[PDB]
Amino acid sequence: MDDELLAVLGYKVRSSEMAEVALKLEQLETMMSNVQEDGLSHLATDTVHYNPSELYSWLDNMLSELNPSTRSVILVDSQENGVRLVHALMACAEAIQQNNLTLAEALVKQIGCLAVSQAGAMRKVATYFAEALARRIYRLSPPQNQIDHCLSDTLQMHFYETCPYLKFAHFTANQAILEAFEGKKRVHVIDFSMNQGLQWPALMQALALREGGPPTFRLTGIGPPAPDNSDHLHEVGCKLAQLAEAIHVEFEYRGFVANSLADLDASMLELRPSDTEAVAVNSVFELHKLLGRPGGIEKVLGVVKQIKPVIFTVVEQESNHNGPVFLDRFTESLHYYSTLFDSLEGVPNSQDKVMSEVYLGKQICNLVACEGPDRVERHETLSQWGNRFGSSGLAPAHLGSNAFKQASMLLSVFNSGQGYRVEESNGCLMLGWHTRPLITTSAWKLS
Amino acid sequence: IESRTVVPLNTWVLISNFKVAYNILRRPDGTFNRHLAEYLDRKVTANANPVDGVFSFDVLIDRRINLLSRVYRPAYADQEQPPSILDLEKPVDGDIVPVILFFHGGSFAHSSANSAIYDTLCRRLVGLCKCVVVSVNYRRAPENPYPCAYDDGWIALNWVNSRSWLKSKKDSKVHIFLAGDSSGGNIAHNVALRAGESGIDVLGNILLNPMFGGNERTESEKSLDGKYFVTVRDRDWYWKAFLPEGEDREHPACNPFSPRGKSLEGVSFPKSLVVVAGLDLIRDWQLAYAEGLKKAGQEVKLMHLEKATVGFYLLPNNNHFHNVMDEISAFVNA
Ligand SMILES: C=C1C[C@]23C[C@@]1(O)CC[C@H]2[C@@]12C=C[C@H](O)[C@@](C)(C(=O)O1)[C@H]2[C@@H]3C(=O)O
Repeated sequence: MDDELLAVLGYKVRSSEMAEVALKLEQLETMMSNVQEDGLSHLATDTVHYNPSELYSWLDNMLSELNPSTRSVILVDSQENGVRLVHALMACAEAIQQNNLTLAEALVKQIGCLAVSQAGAMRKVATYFAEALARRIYRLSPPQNQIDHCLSDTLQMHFYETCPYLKFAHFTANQAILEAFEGKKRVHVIDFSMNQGLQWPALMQALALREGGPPTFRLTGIGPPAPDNSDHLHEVGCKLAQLAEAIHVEFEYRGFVANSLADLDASMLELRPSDTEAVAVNSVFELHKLLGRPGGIEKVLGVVKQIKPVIFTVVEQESNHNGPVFLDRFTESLHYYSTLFDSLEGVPNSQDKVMSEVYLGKQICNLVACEGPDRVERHETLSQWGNRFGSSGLAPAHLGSNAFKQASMLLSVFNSGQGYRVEESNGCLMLGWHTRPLITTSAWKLS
Repeated sequence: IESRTVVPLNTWVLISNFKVAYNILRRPDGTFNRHLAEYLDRKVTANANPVDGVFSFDVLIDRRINLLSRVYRPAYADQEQPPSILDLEKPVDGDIVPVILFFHGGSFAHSSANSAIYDTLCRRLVGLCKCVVVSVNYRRAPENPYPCAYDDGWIALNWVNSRSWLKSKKDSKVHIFLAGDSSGGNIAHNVALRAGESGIDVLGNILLNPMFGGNERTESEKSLDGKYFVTVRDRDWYWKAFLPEGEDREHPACNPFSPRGKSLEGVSFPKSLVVVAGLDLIRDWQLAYAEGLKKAGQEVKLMHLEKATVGFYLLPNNNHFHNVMDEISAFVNA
């Protein structure tokens, strides 16, 4: 097993390989004094590093290349009236948990009163949470209480414009996909969250100017049934095919309609033999929705294992919201959403900002009021997702520093490169407000 | 070969890895590989659930400069469920409660307040000295040169002083201790020097291998040149990257006892505790600093460890660690 002291410092080195690592460091130091300011620069700029925590493998790469729970909380120092608001919110939630309905409506009215005199992000968070608790309180005995929906079409694109969460996710997924599409003749891409298809044009454009020629590109899209009863996937395919005629590469499209992902099968996708065409699976904010169904995520993971792809990109939200106790989930969501609402304060006022705020409010309302299979906002953390994936036959695909650099460069254009910071953990990436990780991106592969 | 006989194997591995990495991130022109440095840095996150009697959380004390701070406090004795946010700033209890304001090292370039090496050092300080620890995330160089770091330290000191739940129930005042290591010693010295004329009262200073220097070469530099994980060519790189362009190493930020500095005689300076490593490169400069403090009339205790190197306080597997921790605990709770 690993030695304890380095394990707590942040370096995974086994106790029986201490002498080997020391000798490797001594060898690396020797040939760094003979090499001039050229070699060192060649290691600084050209070569790419993988898994810096594993000292043994990192040192091997350098040597061979040179000589060929935990709940984080952030307190913004701008609150001077919100203490009463948080007391009222917690009291209302506790009263709900103990069947104290009349007290709950009393506190809801009190919350409505106090939030009027406040300002900033806390007022919006309080308003949305008060509405969520009122909707919760509207579910006693009357069996005629409807809900809302998720218009992920006109709102998610507005969120894309407002916020860097989708751009960062798309960029990292595209960087990971391209690295695994080197040397292959024909490629195939399966998307579990086709939506509007605003991440594929960039990937195709980057793939066309490659050293060797643009490979054949085939794309299969899966989406929920349309709200207005139209053929949106056909239109998306038409635009993508039109954009693929200026890259000197073939293009194919396919549309799929399914209420969930648990009813899909590997036979419906019409997969060509793997030896002649690679397959890539992509998912952006679409895996946590199957946590409510009992046995849907295991079915989807089994289908993915049967597909046998070369890479599997997953982007999710980094927070624990699947706790059985209502109070703990309420507190966690309260803090996470408070931090997400405080990060959109410096953005200039625009219609896109309002639309993203409405999207977040709908998320809060669905996460709090609804219970059972109707609840789709079941977020988890990196450890939980890794435990879920590890019992299926998937291995972690450690991302490269080059992606770190590109993500940081693309993140410096937003708010003059302030607030948002990238980090790394077990071969994964994280986009967060200062020291609070909000969304993680990871890639997996067959074991 | 000589370094392997004065330190344990795992400390040697850690320090050698740090030196090799910082070798490959340094460029002769003067620029720094910031993106690669952040990729290679190992960090942790705040955790409000008490682990081994300590919990922590982050505070954003200034937004115009993105100034962060991590606060560590001991676990509550009268609270079964994990703490939340209303109880985070809960008024402390006891007659006297120390507050340690900590600045991390790294020659104004490496590491950060959220790094695991300093999160562990601060947790051990809380566990042993039994007090409150506030870690500061100051601006690094060469992106932000002199004096961004002293300004960040001053703002953090004002924020710590102005709090009301950090006070004491004996004299309605806060007990503030300044601490640091490597560049943290320099920051603490300058923050105390600027705090002596503002009115804020500081109880003491804790300097763990402070990073000072001058213009003339000492015998320690000639003899220990690059033989104990510290060379002279990289000391000049760090001093050039931090000090303003066109200034030598006789600037007051480098040599406190320089002809261009103000005398410490007749000036309100707190009691100090200087820890000096015998086997480090810049040993004579630290001893000269302690001698100057003694001569100026200020109180100062010198702890010279004859066989200690840099980074002897990052692992508990040596004998200097316990001695230094006991001395710090007796220094604070006196
Ligand atoms: C280039 C450097 C800078 C070191 C010394 C070293 O020679 C090797 C690595 C640095 C360092 C790493 C962590 C600690 O903060 C420090 C004081 C140390 O012992 O070693 C750090 C120390 C420093 O920042 O002064």
